[PDB]
Amino acid sequence: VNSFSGYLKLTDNVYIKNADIVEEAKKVKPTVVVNAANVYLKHGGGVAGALNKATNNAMQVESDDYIATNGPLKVGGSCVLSGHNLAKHCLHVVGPNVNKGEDIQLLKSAYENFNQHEVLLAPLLSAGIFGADPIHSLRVCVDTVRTNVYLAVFDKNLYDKLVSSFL
Ligand SMILES: C[C@]1(Nc2ncnc3[nH]c4cc(F)ccc4c23)C[C@@H](O)C1
Ligand SMILES: [Cl-]
Repeated sequence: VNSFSGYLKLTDNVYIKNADIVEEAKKVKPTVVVNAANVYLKHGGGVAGALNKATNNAMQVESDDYIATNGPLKVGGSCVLSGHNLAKHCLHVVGPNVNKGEDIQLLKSAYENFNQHEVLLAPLLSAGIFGADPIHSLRVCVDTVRTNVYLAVFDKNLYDKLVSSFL
């Protein structure tokens, strides 16, 4: 039993809700919140901009130190950093950005990072400003993640379409 509330159950391990991931993280304080990161951990917009704003820019300060030490992530890769006031940890995961021409096949590799964590609150990778089809992202999530994932979908219209079209 966990503290996530109001989710629709899609499969044995995947759950979905129309919610603002920022507000959901603040309420649940999950062990792991996933960020829709880029390789530079520049949290300017989309989910990343919203999460970083909610940390009062502390996420960005920590991220800049991480990059100065380690260099950029790989597309499809991840790193674990602090969750600040939102979660114990933040798993920064880089899905391919279609608006940059990146290989959509890397979306499966991106979701594989979730399997290193027993339970996660997450957005759909590569959705939103990353330009991929969210219906496809949900399919890859369900077919790749084996740990327990609670997906927050900000847009109500998109949420209803994801549910109604789910096979
Ligand atoms: C992939 C999508 N991104 C989000 N998913 C979950 N929670 C979110 N909160 C946000 C706050 C913001 F200021 C900007 C984007 C998001 C966002 C779902 C769809 O709407 C684009
Ligand atoms: Cl977005």
